[PDB]
Amino acid sequence: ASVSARTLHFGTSATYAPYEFVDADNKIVGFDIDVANAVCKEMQAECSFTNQSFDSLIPSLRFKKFDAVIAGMDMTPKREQQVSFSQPYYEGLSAVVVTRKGAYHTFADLKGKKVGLENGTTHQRYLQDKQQAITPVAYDSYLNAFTDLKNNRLEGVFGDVAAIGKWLKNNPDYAIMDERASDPDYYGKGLGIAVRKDNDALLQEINAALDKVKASPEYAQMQEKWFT
Amino acid sequence: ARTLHFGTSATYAPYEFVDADNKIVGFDIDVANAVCKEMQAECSFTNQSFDSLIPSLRFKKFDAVIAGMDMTPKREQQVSFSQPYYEGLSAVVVTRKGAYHTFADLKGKKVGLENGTTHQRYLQDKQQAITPVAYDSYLNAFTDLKNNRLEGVFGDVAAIGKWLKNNPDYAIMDERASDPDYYGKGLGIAVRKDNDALLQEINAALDKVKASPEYAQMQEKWFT
Ligand SMILES: NC(=[NH2+])NCCC[C@H](N)C(=O)O
Ligand SMILES: NC(=[NH2+])NCCC[C@H](N)C(=O)O
Ligand SMILES: [Zn+2]
Ligand SMILES: [Zn+2]
Ligand SMILES: [Zn+2]
Ligand SMILES: [Zn+2]
Ligand SMILES: [Zn+2]
Ligand SMILES: [Zn+2]
Repeated sequence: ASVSARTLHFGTSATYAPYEFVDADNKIVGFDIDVANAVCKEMQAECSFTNQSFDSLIPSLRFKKFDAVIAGMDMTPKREQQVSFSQPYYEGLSAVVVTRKGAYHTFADLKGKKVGLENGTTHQRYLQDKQQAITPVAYDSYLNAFTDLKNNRLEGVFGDVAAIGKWLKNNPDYAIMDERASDPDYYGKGLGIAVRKDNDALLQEINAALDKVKASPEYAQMQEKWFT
Repeated sequence: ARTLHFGTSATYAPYEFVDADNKIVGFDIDVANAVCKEMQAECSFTNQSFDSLIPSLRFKKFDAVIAGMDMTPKREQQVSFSQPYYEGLSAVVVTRKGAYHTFADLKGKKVGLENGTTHQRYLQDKQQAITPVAYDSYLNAFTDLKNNRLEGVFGDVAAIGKWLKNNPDYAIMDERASDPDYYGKGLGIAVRKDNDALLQEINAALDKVKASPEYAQMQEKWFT
């Protein structure tokens, strides 16, 4: 007596092209969206997305506001204490600073300067722990961070290379800084889909679906589309 | 520190084949090597006919098998498979260009394939008016086709497509087979049923490999 296909409710933060972002007609799109839709199709489910701040996603997941989270989210040990992750669906990569082109080369060069980043991220934890001479400025959206960079309120913005690279396409006055951050205490954990801790049946359905999606020519094409 | 011994059948470009330097190469070779790297293991290959791989795996001749092998129900009774590492796709016949259009047109004719394959079982069960000619090796089947001893060779679209690139007198037949009862299961790495510790390591390795940009590049190398 069901009157619709099962619907899997995903939480995300659509501030982060090419992983997830909002297009011209206010629709959520990106690599993660294509992945989640493909997973839902394998599960014979419809997909629903809720867009909210990145730092609120794990808490809302735990509060049962949605079934799963996909948001370019590294499977860190800290997050693994709070949620259950799927198998990695994509690799965790190196973090970069974007600054005015030629203005900074290294983290040392940023001594005493303001660098914007997102609340709740690997990037925030890395800068706070390992680059204490730099002032981290927390935002609930990389979009506000970029605005503040362009208005000279910040000297840099620190995030995933794909996201920064994407932003740079429309901002040639800026450049990825030479020194990158790769510390494996912070970086290199794969991207995962998160579910609540006591939700193994759903998690294993998601894993079984990812096994299939990741073996598909379409999944190679998703990477080609979003990461080239 | 460790070696993983794979059994394969290097008769099936681009999955696995012998190149002009007498070395075994291909998509499956790259995948198995990547799996071995994640497991911090050396990679070793044994080359033998496709229909002997599973009996040999059970006999403990090697640890695993990778050979563009579909994960069929009949095989799962005999061995354990990893998660899929590539999709099982459509099967096609190659013939002299324009000579045949449908399986119906091949009535009472000889069509080559490897023994023990999905393609064999589909022909025998679904195209009984066609004579199956079972080979140990696709290489020999192709040779017979060029020598007019067969009317067609029946196999996976990538392998047939790859052979075609150097044989322009031939063509993929109009009617293709993708019957879900024989095709579409997905390719697996096979291990022995009582070797679940090894199976779990390979699955954990594949989880990482399949999440990698390198694995997308592998497909772009071998399938485009
Ligand atoms: N949708 C987003 N805003 N994602 C931000 C992710 C940043 C980084 N990859 C992390 O795991 O913390
Ligand atoms: N290495 C080979 N000769 N592989 C043949 C595979 C043919 C077919 N995909 C099967 O599973 O039966
Ligand atoms: Zn729900
Ligand atoms: Zn749109
Ligand atoms: Zn917040
Ligand atoms: Zn798994
Ligand atoms: Zn061995
Ligand atoms: Zn034989």
